[PDB]
Amino acid sequence: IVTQTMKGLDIQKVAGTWYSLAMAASDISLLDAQSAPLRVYVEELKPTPEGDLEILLQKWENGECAQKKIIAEKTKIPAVFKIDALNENKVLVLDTDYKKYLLFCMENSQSLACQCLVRTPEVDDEALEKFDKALKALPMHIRLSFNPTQLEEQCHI
Amino acid sequence: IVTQTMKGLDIQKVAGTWYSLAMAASDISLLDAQSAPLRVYVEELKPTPEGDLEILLQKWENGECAQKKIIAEKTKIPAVFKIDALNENKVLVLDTDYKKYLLFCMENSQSLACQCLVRTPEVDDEALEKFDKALKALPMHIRLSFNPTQLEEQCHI
Ligand SMILES: CCCCCCCCCCCCOS(=O)(=O)O
Ligand SMILES: CCCCCCCCCCCCOS(=O)(=O)O
Repeated sequence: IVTQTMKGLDIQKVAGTWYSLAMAASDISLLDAQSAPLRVYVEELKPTPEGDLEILLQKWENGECAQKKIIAEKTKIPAVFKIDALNENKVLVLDTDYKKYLLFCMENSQSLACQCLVRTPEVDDEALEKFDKALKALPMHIRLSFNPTQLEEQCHI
Repeated sequence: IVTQTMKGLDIQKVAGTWYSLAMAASDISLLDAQSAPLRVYVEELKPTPEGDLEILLQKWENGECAQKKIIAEKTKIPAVFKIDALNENKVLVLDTDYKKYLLFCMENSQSLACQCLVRTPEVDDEALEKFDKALKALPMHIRLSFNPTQLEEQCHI
C-alpha cells in the first residue's frame, strides 16, 4: 500500500535512541486498546554490520509494560525490512534526516500502521507535518500523538 | 479554548439524523477505551421550540451499547449550549451547512473533544477537510474516523 520509500537510505545512520511521537493505523483496533497489536513504543534502533535492523521497543501486554527485542531482516530494497515472526510483516522507511526524525510504516500481507519517530522528547511540528503529509492518502482511521511528559514514561503512560 | 463558532446559526435547521464520521480529543484517554468518557455516537438532534437542543446518542457503557438522551440548554450565544449534568460542559457549534455536515466541540471547565457529523453514512472528504482545518491549532492528541459499514452499526462496531 505504501508507495513512499526513502531513496539512498543509510541504515547505519538511524542507529540509537528514538521516541514514538505519533502513530497512525488503517484500522482503529490496531491502536485502540492499551495492549493493541501495533501499539508499540520504539526505544532504540541497532543496525547490524550486515545491514539488518535490531529494534528495542516497549509494548503493553498482560497488564504491564513489557520489553521487546525485534529483528528486522534486510531485503534487496534498502528502505524495506522483513520482521522474522509468523507472517513476515514489512517495515518500510519513508523518510529520515537521521538527526531529528524518521517516518516508517509496518504492513502485513491488509493492515498498516505508521509512526513519526524523533530523536528527542519534544513535539516537532515540522516532523509531524511531514508525517501527516505522508499519511494523507493512506487509509488511516486512528491517530495518536504524545506529549513530552508521556515520551519520558514507559509505554507513554 | 475553541474560538471558532458559527455565525447566524439556525438551530432548528440541524434537526434530524446525523452520523459521527470522525472524532478527536485533547487527551488520548477521552476516546481511547471503547467506553471512554467522550466516545459518543450521535444519533439524532431534536431542537425544542424554545431553542434548547435534545440529543440522542449511543455510548459504550458496562460492556454494552447504551442509549442516552441528553439535553443541551441554550445560552445567550446561538452557537453555544450547556449540558445539564454535573459540571455544565459546553457544546460549541463551529460550522454547518445543515444539509451535509456539522462540526461541533465539547469542553469542560481542561478537556475537549470535537466531531465531524454528516447526514449520510458516507465518507465526506470535504467535510473531513473542514474538520481537520478547524482542529489544526486545537491541542488534539487522538483522532478516530469511521467507515460506512461502522456508521450503520450500533456504537460503530
Ligand atoms: C526504522 C524501523 C522503525 C522501527 C520498526 C518497528 C517495527 C515494530 C514491529 C512490532 C510488531 C509487534 O511487536 S511485538 O513485539 O508485539 O511482536
Ligand atoms: C450540535 C450538537 C452536537 C451534539 C452534541 C453532543 C454532546 C454530547 C455530550 C455527551 C457527554 C457524555 O454523554 S453521556 O451520556 O455519557 O453523559
